[PDB]
Amino acid sequence: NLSLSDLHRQVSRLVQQESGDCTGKLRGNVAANKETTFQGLTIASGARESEKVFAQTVLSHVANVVLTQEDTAKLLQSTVKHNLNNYDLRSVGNGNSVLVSLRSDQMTLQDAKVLLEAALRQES
Repeated sequence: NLSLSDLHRQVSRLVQQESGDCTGKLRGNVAANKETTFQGLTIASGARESEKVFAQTVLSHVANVVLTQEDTAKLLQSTVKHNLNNYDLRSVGNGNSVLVSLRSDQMTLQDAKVLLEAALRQES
């Protein structure tokens, strides 16, 4: 996905082009941000729209996904390493949590890896 407004713009554009009866196809490419660093920014404070889409996309994929204490631990290191808490975790188990929301519109690729793997774990 992408931002609601751009998604609607891309879709309206295709409909205007007379492909309304056609089914939509969506594919995107993850890119690493080598321009700016992770600083817990929001759109209002400098986060790129694509950064917010990335972060929110990962967030969506881990909705209700159980995070073990090992997962939580890894995120915690990043939190320490960046001296900033980017997650709203809800205690659901002695050592398990659930991510309910983010604290910024940025997410490091390393953190996304941990989270997406928890999602795949629960899946399998």
